[PDB]
Amino acid sequence: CPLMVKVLDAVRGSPAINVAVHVFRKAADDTWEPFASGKTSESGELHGLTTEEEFVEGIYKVEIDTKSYWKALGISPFHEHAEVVFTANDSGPRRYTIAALLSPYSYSTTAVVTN
Amino acid sequence: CPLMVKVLDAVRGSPAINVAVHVFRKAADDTWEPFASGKTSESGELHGLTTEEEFVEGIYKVEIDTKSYWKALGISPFHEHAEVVFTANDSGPRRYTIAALLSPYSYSTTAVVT
Amino acid sequence: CPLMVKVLDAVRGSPAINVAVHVFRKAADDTWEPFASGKTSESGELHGLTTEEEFVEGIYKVEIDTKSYWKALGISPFHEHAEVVFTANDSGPRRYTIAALLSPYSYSTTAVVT
Amino acid sequence: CPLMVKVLDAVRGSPAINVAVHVFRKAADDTWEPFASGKTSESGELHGLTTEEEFVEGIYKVEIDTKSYWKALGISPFHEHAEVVFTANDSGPRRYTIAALLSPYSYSTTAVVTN
Ligand SMILES: Oc1c(Cl)cc(-c2ccc(Cl)c(Cl)c2Cl)cc1Cl
Ligand SMILES: Oc1c(Cl)cc(-c2ccc(Cl)c(Cl)c2Cl)cc1Cl
Repeated sequence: CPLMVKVLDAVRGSPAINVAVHVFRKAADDTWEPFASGKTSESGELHGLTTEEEFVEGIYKVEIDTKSYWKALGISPFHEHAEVVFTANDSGPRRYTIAALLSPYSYSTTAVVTN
Repeated sequence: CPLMVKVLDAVRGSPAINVAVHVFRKAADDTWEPFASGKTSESGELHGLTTEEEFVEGIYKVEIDTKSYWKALGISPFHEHAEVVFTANDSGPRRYTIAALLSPYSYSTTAVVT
Repeated sequence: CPLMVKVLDAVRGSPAINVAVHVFRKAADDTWEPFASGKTSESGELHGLTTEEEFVEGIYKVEIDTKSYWKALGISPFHEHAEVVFTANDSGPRRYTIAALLSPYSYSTTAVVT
Repeated sequence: CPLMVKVLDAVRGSPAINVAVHVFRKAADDTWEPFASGKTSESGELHGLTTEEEFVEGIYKVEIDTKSYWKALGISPFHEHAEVVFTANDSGPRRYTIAALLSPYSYSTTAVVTN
């Protein structure tokens, strides 16, 4: 599992459950093509987005649909979504964990990259 | 000044200076049009991006070129850039401050709307 | 102004106003002595805590009463307060800005030393 | 396992390994008494600090020795340590995960609290 997303809710002190996540890969022309998508589980995690074989070198965008999340909670948040754009696997296969911490007007994102 | 950006460096404990910032507005056809751009100053701030007249309701993207910033410091960064996408909503008089706190493998962004 | 505190509210996207802040210096015998205190202003800032003459090298603790802040907003917080403990080091002319970004179950603090 | 600590390094994009963590409990007089201590593992996690039986209601302070961590890496950091002070178990036993994200001049801490 080379690409994992973990999302926490800083207002409730809990995992952010059912957050939609879309991943895109920058194509040979500089259009973002859809790559994978999913929703966080009860633990706020999203696994199984892709495989080592499919997860080739490139620039990827992970888009976390934070707006829908906060709206469903009755909070009107600032951001449309949180997005994380990174070059992946440019010197060999790595495992990427993209973690995000969400508040209505703020989010933080961190990457843990393992060999 | 309806839109201000402030960028801090969490590694050195200093403003992030000379960081390129590009602002885009979403156009009618799903597409991002250049709207404003600048480089953060010595205090890590960027002002005078736009005016109240010009800054109408819409979806905006603030793109902070964090990669070049870290590269200049000889530190290999994770992100291609930091992006902040938000709807400017205009109901009442509103100043938007977009602040980013930069680390090589992490960033945080917060909006202060006053 | 050698020491400044700024507190932001990540839930409402606003300065955190009227937040009590207490600053302590570590004394000779391992113990924390009151040093300065105040309440953040309408811009979520606290200035004039101390002077250059008084702010000597030492270990300082900045305690931000985040609990009362959230309680006033009817939101149950996790932390008793936020604490920031650092050595003031004085080598060269230095202003310390301590910024805190508050959420009910999380906070971030960063230091800007310029 | 009612109290867990997870520590990440935002400079290296990796878990923060071998970070010393001391936990204190506020005593019947308002002195912090030592409660538990340990070091983060290779995954940046610290488990087994305490048991449900021992982890009674009270105010706890988790102190993360960030200074030693950064010094061992040749970075001179700002903070002496990161500390998280919270009331625990005041309406029944909960499981607490204290997560911290470390940079030389900044850290963030979040709590995930589960039933
Ligand atoms: O800011 C944070 C961010 Cl963005 C993520 C985490 C975090 C907490 C628990 C886990 Cl298990 C992981 Cl992977 C992360 Cl990255 C913790 C903090 Cl304090
Ligand atoms: O995480 C933070 C972020 Cl994203 C921003 C700031 C911050 C520091 C100084 C200033 Cl002047 C401002 Cl407006 C901000 Cl929002 C402080 C922290 Cl701790």
